[PDB]
Amino acid sequence: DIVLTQSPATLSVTPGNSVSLSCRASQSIGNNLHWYQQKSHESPRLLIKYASQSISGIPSRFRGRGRGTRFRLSINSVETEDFGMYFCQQSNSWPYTFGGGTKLEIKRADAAPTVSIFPPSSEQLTSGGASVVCFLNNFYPKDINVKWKIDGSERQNGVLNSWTDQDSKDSTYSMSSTLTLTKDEYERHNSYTCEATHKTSTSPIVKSFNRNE
Amino acid sequence: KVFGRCELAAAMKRHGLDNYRGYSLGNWVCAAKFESNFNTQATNRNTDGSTDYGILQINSRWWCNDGRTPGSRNLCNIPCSALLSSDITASVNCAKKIVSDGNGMNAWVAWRNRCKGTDVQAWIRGCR
Amino acid sequence: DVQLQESGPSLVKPSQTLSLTCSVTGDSITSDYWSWIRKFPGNRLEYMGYVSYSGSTYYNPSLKSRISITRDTSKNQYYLDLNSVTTEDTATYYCANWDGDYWGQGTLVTVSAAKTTPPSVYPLAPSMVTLGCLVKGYFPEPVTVTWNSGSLSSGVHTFPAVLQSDLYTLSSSVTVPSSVTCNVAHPASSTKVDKKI
Repeated sequence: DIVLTQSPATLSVTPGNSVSLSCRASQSIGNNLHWYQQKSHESPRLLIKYASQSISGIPSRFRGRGRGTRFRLSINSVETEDFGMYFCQQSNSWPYTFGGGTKLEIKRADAAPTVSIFPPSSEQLTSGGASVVCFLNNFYPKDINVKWKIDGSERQNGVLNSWTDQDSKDSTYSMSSTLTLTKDEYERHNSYTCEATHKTSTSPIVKSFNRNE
Repeated sequence: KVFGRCELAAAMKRHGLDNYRGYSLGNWVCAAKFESNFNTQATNRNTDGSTDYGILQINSRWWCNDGRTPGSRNLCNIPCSALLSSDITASVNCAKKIVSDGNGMNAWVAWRNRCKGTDVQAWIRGCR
Repeated sequence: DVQLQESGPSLVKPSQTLSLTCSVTGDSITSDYWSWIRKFPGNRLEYMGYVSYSGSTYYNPSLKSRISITRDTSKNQYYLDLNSVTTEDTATYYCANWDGDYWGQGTLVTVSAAKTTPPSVYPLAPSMVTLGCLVKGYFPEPVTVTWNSGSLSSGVHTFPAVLQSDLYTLSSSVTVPSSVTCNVAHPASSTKVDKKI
């Protein structure tokens, strides 16, 4: 059982620069190391086979180097489409083992979140519903913080957050935040505020749903 | 191209065949010697109507597609032309697949008859 | 050319047996070696096993005692059997060829004693205008959410589902010109819901 350790685990690159990814083996594996790319919503994609051999179609900016116990995948002039996880695999001994991965993130110009707040649906309100949704879309860098304040007063107990990885169109991130309440609670208060703190803004980005108004 | 003992040995160690799935380099040098006499363009026709191609005489009914063996299983998913090159790349990748089966290097008759049970390191001793 | 499709349960009960099927179209299964690989939640890939031309089957020592890879030439398919499954065997399973250039789409398998739950679908409406769709309270994963049967896809953001004890909640956004249906499907409960604005 060969152990493969990959390093670094996450790297952020400005498009146009070169990167090198390292895969170390616990025992000599000759040239029997393969490199794969996995993006979002996609099965692993073989990029390099037997550790320097090219694959038809794969950009020549991908290079494989190494033999023995230390190997490397180089991406010269990294482009926007090279975001993803990168895995190394050995085939010299059974069981065939993998590495832990290297996530590549593409650096981009800052983008402000497009915030949209949605009231609880009447269909939801018919049950113990009362769940206000906030969509923060198409923003970079990843650093974001969202606070829900219902009538001016913060609440963080009923909040559920989810976020997407870099998008295949603009290399940005997106987020959903859901404040789940009970219909009683929702009807008793009136204002609902979604606050965001990003690098693109100097004071919080607020989007509010006023039941009264 | 015709290879030398030490030349083939070195190339096969650069192609990571030393201890691939447990088989030392000597095994591959021995097999190649008694299968093609280190000839990269060796071809042998069989009863099937198939052809053996390359340094390791890889069959076209099972491992490669030539367009001349119908019903080939093309287990190495390669054209047989690539096994007739002066570059041993394709022959090596295909032999790695052949040996990754449970039969191992018992898919090469030469190996079974002339290398199994012998000091195959003798085929690399002398080479540096 | 070969096209690969994994098929099997999305929820398996602990201590029971996992069964998967890799259907192969385009070329016979006698034209390659075929393998099974899984990716655990931590993005950790494990090569589970492969079958060769002679019928030799190679199994990961870690799972050797519980794994069986079988073939059916009659149907052009091969199968995976993992016995004594536990909650740590929850993962995405991929069938692929030994060359590693042809992969399947992946099949998510959750190993849990939790019970299947259909999803509740709610609409979300108030330059460009943004609409949404909340798929709340379901098990197991996954669900598929598209907009107008996938025609509206460039401006769609479906968010990965977050677990709440026993149920999953998911959101999906769609951005449309000023100038619309949300289609949600849960295979494990065979529910298909369409909701408009």
